[PDB]
Amino acid sequence: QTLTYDDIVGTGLANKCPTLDDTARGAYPIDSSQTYRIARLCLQPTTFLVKEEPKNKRQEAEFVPTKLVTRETTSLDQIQGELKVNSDGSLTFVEEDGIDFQPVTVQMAGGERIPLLFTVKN
Amino acid sequence: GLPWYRVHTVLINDPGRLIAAHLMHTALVAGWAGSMALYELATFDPSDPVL
Ligand code: CLA
Ligand code: CLA
Ligand code: CLA
Ligand code: CLA
Ligand SMILES: CCCCCCCCCCCCCCCC(=O)OC[C@H](COP(=O)(O)OC[C@@H](O)CO)OC(=O)CCCCCCCCCCCCCCC
Ligand SMILES: CC1=C(/C=C/C(C)=C/C=C/C(C)=C/C=C/C=C(C)/C=C/C=C(C)/C=C/C2=C(C)CCCC2(C)C)C(C)(C)CCC1
Ligand SMILES: CC1=C(/C=C/C(C)=C/C=C/C(C)=C/C=C/C=C(C)/C=C/C=C(C)/C=C/C2=C(C)CCCC2(C)C)C(C)(C)CCC1
Repeated sequence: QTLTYDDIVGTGLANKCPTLDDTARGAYPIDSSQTYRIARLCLQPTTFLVKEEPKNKRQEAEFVPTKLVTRETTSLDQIQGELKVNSDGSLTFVEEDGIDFQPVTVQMAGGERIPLLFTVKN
Repeated sequence: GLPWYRVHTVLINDPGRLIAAHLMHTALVAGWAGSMALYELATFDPSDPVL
């Protein structure tokens, strides 16, 4: 509902994006004569996977799971940009601004730490 | 006096100190297992169980 800062603070919910009901399976029409924008875009990671370094023999490297160690600090949100209607009818979003990066450290088996700039900049 | 090669004969009729020496031997052997494992873990490379 209309929760408040003091409802939320310290709970870990500030790092969660909003959600829609099991029942919001409708459809939003695009009036091609019209102009649009993403007024808020929010991305919340739930898993980080790192590709492993296959040995000189190799055969194939897989993406292995990793442990997040930097806490509920990972989400991208308040992102804005304009949703254009192209001429073949496709929709293209063009980011302008937003909190569009989070530094993040996850940890691979054996103890190797892997920082990354989780971002959608531009 | 006892020769050096006979010092531990003092336990032959002292069942408690015999148990105390046997406990210390056991303690040292379990100790060794622990330390060997930690040294091995500090040096083991698990990235390639093939080659
Ligand atoms: C399981 C091992 C063990 C046990 C339970 C005993 C038990 C006993 N010994 Mg025996 N002893 C041992 C090993 C052992 N000894 C070894 C290896 C030696 C040769 C040094 C002796 C020499 C010895 C003598 C000469 C005498 C005893 C005596 C005794 C009794 C009284 C305790 C005493 O005076 O200790 C003395 C023993 C020690 C203090 C052992 C010191 C050895 C150290 C801990 C080795 C450490 C090496 C060093 C730290 C290296 C580290 C690694 C390196 C890379 C730096 C008791 C029944 C006494 C006794 O009753 O006589 C009747 C006695 O006079 N023992
Ligand atoms: C379970 C094994 C065991 C046990 C409990 C004993 C116990 C005993 N032995 Mg026997 N013995 C054994 C195995 C064993 N022995 C084996 C395998 C051999 C052949 C090598 C002998 C040969 C032997 C002889 C020839 C004599 C004894 C004697 C004795 C008595 C006095 C020993 C003493 O004070 O040492 C004191 C020893 C020291 C102070 C220092 C010795 C340092 C050695 C040379 C190097 C140490 C190696 C290091 C600590 C690592 C341990 C070895 C490894 C196996 C783990 C005691 C009742 C003596 C006896 O009969 O007296 C009545 C005696 O004369 N034993
Ligand atoms: C009540 C029956 C009973 C049981 C269960 C045991 C059990 C044992 N005796 Mg035997 N013993 C008995 C009666 C018993 N004894 C009688 C009536 C006598 C004549 C008085 C002896 C005399 C005797 C001697 C002289 C020696 C043993 C030893 C041992 C141990 C050898 C293996 C070892 O240390 O494992 C490794 C140990 C562990 C994995 C730890 C187990 C810890 C257990 C759970 C005990 C925990 C605390 C407990 C209250 C201590 C008393 C237990 C019990 C031994 C009385 C083992 C625990 C030897 C010993 O003590 O070795 C050091 C030894 O030298 N026994
Ligand atoms: C089945 C396994 C087993 C058996 C039967 C024994 C038996 C024995 N050990 Mg124990 N030990 C074991 C495993 C075992 N150990 C393990 C796995 C470790 C961990 C590494 C130890 C660590 C250990 C220590 C630290 C000590 C013993 C000691 C003893 C002896 C105590 C009785 C005594 O006075 O002997 C009388 C001594 C003899 C009869 C000498 C026997 C010689 C053996 C065969 C070794 C041969 C010479 C040796 C290889 C030379 C080493 C040179 C090196 C320094 C470069 C006895 C012979 C104690 C000892 O020797 O006290 C003096 C002692 O201090 N042991
Ligand atoms: C945990 C690790 C700690 C390890 C503990 C260290 C080991 C402990 C000490 C062991 C050293 C033993 C030395 C005792 C040696 C020593 O004390 O000898 C003399 C000694 C005489 O003993 P008796 O019965 O006369 O008793 C007199 C007492 O005072 C002895 O306590 O004989 C014995 O020990 C019998 C074994 C003879 C051993 C013979 C060795 C002679 C070799 C000489 C020739 C060399 C080669 C040259 C020719 C090419
Ligand atoms: C006290 C205590 C504790 C702790 C403990 C510890 C810390 C221990 C340690 C222990 C250990 C840490 C031990 C180890 C051991 C070792 C050993 C005992 C070794 C032996 C060796 C030898 C015997 C060798 C020999 C040789 C040589 C040298 C050369 C080559 C050849 C041969 C092999 C012969 C606790 C807290 C728990 C509880 C309470 C009490
Ligand atoms: C009650 C009490 C107490 C007690 C104490 C104690 C009980 C202690 C113990 C102690 C101990 C009991 C000690 C130990 C030590 C030992 C040592 C010092 C050893 C060493 C070893 C080594 C040297 C090894 C090596 C190795 C091996 C063996 C194998 C692998 C590799 C290596 C090389 C690592 C106190 C005082 C606190 C006070 C309070 C009260």
